[PDB]
Amino acid sequence: LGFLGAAGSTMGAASMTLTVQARNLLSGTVWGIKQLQARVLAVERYLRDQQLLGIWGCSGKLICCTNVPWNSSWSNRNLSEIWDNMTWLQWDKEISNYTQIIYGLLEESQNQQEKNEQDLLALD
Amino acid sequence: LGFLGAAGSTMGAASMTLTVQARNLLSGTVWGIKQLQARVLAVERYLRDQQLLGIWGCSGKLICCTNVPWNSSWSNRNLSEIWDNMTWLQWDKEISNYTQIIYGLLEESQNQQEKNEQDLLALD
Amino acid sequence: LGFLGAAGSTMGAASMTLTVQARNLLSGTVWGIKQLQARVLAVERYLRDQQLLGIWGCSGKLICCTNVPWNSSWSNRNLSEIWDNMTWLQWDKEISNYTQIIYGLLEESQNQQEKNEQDLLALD
Amino acid sequence: ENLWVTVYYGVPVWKEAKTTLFCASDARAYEKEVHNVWATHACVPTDPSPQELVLGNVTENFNMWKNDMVDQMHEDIISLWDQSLKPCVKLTPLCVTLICSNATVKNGTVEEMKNCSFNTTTEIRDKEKKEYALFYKPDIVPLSETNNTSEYRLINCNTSACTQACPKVTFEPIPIHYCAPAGYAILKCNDETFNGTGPCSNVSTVQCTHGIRPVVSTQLLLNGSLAEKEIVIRSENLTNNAKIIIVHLHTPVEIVCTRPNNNTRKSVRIGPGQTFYATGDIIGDIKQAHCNISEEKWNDTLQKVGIELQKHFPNKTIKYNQSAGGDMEITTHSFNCGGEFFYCNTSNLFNGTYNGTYISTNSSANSTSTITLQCRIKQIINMWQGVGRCMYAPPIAGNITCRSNITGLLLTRDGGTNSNETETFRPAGGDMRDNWRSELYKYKVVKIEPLGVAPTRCKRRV
Amino acid sequence: CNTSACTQACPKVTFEPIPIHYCAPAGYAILKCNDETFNGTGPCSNVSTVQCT
Ligand SMILES: *[C@@H]1O[C@H](CO)[C@@H](O[C@@H]2O[C@H](CO)[C@@H](O[C@@H]3O[C@H](CO)[C@@H](O)[C@H](O[C@H]4O[C@H](CO)[C@@H](O)[C@H](O)[C@@H]4O)[C@@H]3O)[C@H](O)[C@H]2NC(C)=O)[C@H](O)[C@H]1NC(C)=O
Ligand SMILES: *[C@@H]1O[C@H](CO)[C@@H](O[C@@H]2O[C@H](CO)[C@@H](O[C@@H]3O[C@H](CO)[C@@H](O)[C@H](O)[C@@H]3O)[C@H](O)[C@H]2NC(C)=O)[C@H](O)[C@H]1NC(C)=O
Repeated sequence: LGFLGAAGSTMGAASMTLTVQARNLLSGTVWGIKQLQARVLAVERYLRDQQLLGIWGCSGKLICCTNVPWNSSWSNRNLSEIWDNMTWLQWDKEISNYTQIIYGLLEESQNQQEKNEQDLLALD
Repeated sequence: LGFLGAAGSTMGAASMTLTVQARNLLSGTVWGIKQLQARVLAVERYLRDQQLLGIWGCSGKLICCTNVPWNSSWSNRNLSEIWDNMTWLQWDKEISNYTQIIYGLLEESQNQQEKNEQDLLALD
Repeated sequence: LGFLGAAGSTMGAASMTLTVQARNLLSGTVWGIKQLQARVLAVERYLRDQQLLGIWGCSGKLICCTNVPWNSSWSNRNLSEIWDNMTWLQWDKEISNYTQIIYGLLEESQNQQEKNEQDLLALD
Repeated sequence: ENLWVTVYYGVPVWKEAKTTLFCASDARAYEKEVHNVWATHACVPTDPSPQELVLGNVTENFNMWKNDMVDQMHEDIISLWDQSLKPCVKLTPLCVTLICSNATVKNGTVEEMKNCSFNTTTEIRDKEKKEYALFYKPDIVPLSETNNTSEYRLINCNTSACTQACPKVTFEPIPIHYCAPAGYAILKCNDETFNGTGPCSNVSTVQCTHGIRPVVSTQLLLNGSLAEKEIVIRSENLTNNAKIIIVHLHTPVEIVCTRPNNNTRKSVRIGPGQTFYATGDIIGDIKQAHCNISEEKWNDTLQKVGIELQKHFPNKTIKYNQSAGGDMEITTHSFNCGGEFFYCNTSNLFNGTYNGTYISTNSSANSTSTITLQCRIKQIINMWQGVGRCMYAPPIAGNITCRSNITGLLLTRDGGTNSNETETFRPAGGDMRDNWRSELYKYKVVKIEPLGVAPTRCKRRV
Repeated sequence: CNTSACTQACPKVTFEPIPIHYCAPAGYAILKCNDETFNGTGPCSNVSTVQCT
């Protein structure tokens, strides 16, 4: 399936082969400052996602359950309609509006959960 | 509290909102080579902390207990005087002298602890 | 032992002090675009190993057991002959041919293993 | 029985590979100004740190003629010289004719120079004035196809317009330290008997190479490093006689060169906001520039080279001859004596033969006696290609002396003769890589490959 | 012509003093002495932080 063969196929199909896309953030050697600009832009853009996914406690690579529940008003759908027939490529378009509150919740939930790993370790 | 609103407040207050400061190592688009230099410097400086904190086993984001004890000669204080009234900003100045031995201990302790994860898994 | 003093010594000796080599990916301040090119090249090269070792589930720093068994045809050796007398520096030369299948196995095994962390957590 | 694959990172493993390398220089040079010089102006300050660390046991191979580091140094030096010649005046009005007095002497045996006269622009574009300036003879070419004695021109204005070197920036050989970037390393062949190829017995690692002096000479190697043991001969090949053969001495030979003439600078204005410098007058009497070398020391040195060179020409003689003639920029030992580009006839040095037995420094008529060489001086210097070539070296007042050490030779060999032992060696040179290759024979760059694989008795916990 | 050759300023480019904002890069910060009685040295009493002057 390579770089984007999983696109269009169902979300169940695209749930696998994520590693093929994660491995594809290298390219190029340089003439002029334009290509060097491209290299630095790519590195910064990758680290943006890397250091942002990590803040949610998802250091376990690239599929990561979180404690936050799903507010059904966002989709108003059953798990079959979300997953069995739809594709990721349009699902991103459908979910595109609500992202800020979701990211804030994922930030704060792990921000407050992290201290409890100290609290349930200091008894000894 | 944003970038530095927690500064000056007590270390207990500043223990929270660490995620707000970790999320603030991204900026800029370029004219000339000076701004490009700034971008590369920022990326290298961030990765230095990222890849140095990791060697101490602290891949669990940004609060991380370890096994090395407090040599009381470093501060000569009770946990209340360190924490309940003092602020991080002056605490860094007070602790600024002793850092090399602390970093060496934090390196060697995890260097020798990591093999025991093999040793207590090779029995099977 | 520093940067490369462990070279030539046995693999058992070189198994320790890995942290000394991991800490040695910083250098330089710049005249001209050549040295800036060197900096960007170094950063990209480091991240290539960092984000490739991560795909194998080895976020536990830098020694990481995997579930893939060793096909004895690759070496045809006992654990004593591999480890007690040989050195890493020649072992890399000896193993240099077979790397593609090893990396593919190490990728696919963790790609299929990660979902079971959801499956053995969805019962609740 | 059961063994599972484990991945190690931070491994001590490497490959020899290509990369760009930093400058580096000691801290004392940074007291000086901008553009004076590149060792400060275009190169990073660096204490030679971290210090040298010897490796306890390494299996290693080397080759110094295929090393890319010397080619990188060549590229750096040429492209940096091109940058350094940018901010200075490019002359150009001096392509006007020179009417030069037709002096004649009864073979004075001291080069007279030619005193010339020409027109130059005053402080207005439109009004002109006559000027005069003494020029060294080799840089001045007759103009007419007929037998005219009156008119002349500069040797340039047929290839390109030369650029005056600004006197604010010097030419001294400040040492350069070459440092590899992060992720790479330099492995130093610490063996004392290494001869330029094959395996080394003893290796070390150093972050920054120490003390490379960019000093340029054609035949003799000046102010270089000294070998730890016998006077090793080095060559890429000896079936291919055309391969230049590099000799690296154990002990030095002192050489002192000087220009007794007391020249005086002149200031000639050339258009708005720039000046052309030339020799205005010679104070005192006229005399001859030269180089002096200790006599018995050179004799002993050239016999000591023979006892080592003997082995690869086993049954034959070690006999020496002058260079094979040709262009004066090729045949002569050319170097800079602190501002003046000397060109020395070396024929006094290389004349003799050896018969296999070492001989003492006695008897001696007087140990203070010295062999002397005769050298000319230029100002229009054509040395490298693609750098914008010709550069006009400005004059320097007073007198000069540049006492230095000879620490190597560059030689060339003729073909076989009559199945006879008198095949002879000649000085030669001109490919600058040979100069820098004599100092980089120790080092080699590597790339660290810190990720590796091996099995052990440890499944994953999952 | 006694010093150097002067260069005409092209009339297409002006000389008006358009304001400039100085912004520190990532990892850095600017602290603004918000005190109204500051006299060019010593300690400030009230401080703020701003990304761009
Ligand atoms: C190199 O050659 C140049 C010319 O090719 C020569 O420069 C000329 O030198 C003369 C002599 O100094 C200059 O003329 C002098 O100008 C002064 C001005 O105050 C006059 O007083 C002098 O008059 C006396 O000398 C004349 C003979 O030179 C007599 O004819 C006269 O009656 C007086 O006795 C004299 O005119 C002249 O200006 C320069 N020319 C230029 C272009 O500079 C220089 O001297 C030569 N140098 C060497 C080392 O050979
Ligand atoms: C200009 O010419 C004068 C005289 O012709 C030069 O003077 C000579 O300079 C050398 C420099 O090495 C002097 O060397 C001496 O060396 C001994 C050690 O052998 C030392 O003890 C002395 O203190 C001295 O430095 C030499 O004595 C001196 N005089 C003579 C007659 O040779 C001068 O060097 C020339 N200037 C330039 C810039 O070249």
